[PDB]
Amino acid sequence: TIYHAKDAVQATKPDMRKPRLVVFVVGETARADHVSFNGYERDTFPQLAKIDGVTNFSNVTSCGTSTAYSVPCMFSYLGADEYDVDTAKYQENVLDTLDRLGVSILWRDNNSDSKGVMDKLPKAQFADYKSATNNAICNTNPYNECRDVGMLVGLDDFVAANNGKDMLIMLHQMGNHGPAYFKRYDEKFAKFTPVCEGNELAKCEHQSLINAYDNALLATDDFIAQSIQWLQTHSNAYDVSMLYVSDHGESLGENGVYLHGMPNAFAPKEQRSVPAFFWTDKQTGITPMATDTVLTHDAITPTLLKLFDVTADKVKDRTAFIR
Repeated sequence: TIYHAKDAVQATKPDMRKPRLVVFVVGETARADHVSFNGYERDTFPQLAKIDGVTNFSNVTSCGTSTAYSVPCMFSYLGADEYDVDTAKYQENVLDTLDRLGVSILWRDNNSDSKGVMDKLPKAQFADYKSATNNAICNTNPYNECRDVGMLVGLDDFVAANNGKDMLIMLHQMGNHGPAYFKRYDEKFAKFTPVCEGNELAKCEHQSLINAYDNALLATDDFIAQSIQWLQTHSNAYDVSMLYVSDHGESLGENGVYLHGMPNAFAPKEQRSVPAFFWTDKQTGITPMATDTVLTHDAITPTLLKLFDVTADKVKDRTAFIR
């Protein structure tokens, strides 16, 4: 494995200050321009809007347009202009660094898998939440599809087993994954009707396609809010923060393009303009950058290092989501 941060050091330890507990929601297929906070005409994030201390970032560009390309890039040290999807899984990434420095790393996945990111770490630190063998929240819809909120169940058991350590929990969302947006949310989120079903996206009425997409964002709004609420139940003993970034956006019929994964060279705006949210408890001393900072997926790795008081020369100058 090719290293990049063997110099990384943790400036303060959880035995000499409050331990730190962070949830990083790795979002899926969410577009920046369908976020209420970014000027969308629909209130797609009602529950997040009621939580104080949430920063919305209005100018975030993803590293790529697919899950397989963007997810490794989000945890990489190389940045988007130097990232190589084909050698990514042999590079030291930010989670390798934090685990080495003693931060407890957990990856729960309701999407696919970590696309190589967790591969160097013990397998017990990755959990498949697409199956009812782990996910207790699957029988809430006619499809029996397991839901992102199920990834929150039993996180206290993980906290208990890591009592007093710093902890970083990745929750990899099913989110807005298509083509079957109508399957991605339970009935209580079916606010926008009528809804496109079936996989022939270009054949649906355009408004019905958007309606299904926006309904899935409502379910993601709920999941993120529930994630912050769960963190709040540990705010006494832990410095708690939540970072959300989507892996890429989605085309919804613009110029006849649907889904995503188009090469960066011809990729439409809509596939790379992603939402990002950051929440932290006022106790932590973490300060967000301005909501309108020009940001990319390159900001993720310095953000996670700063959240755990880790410095690494490779990303010393890099802009993060936080100061």
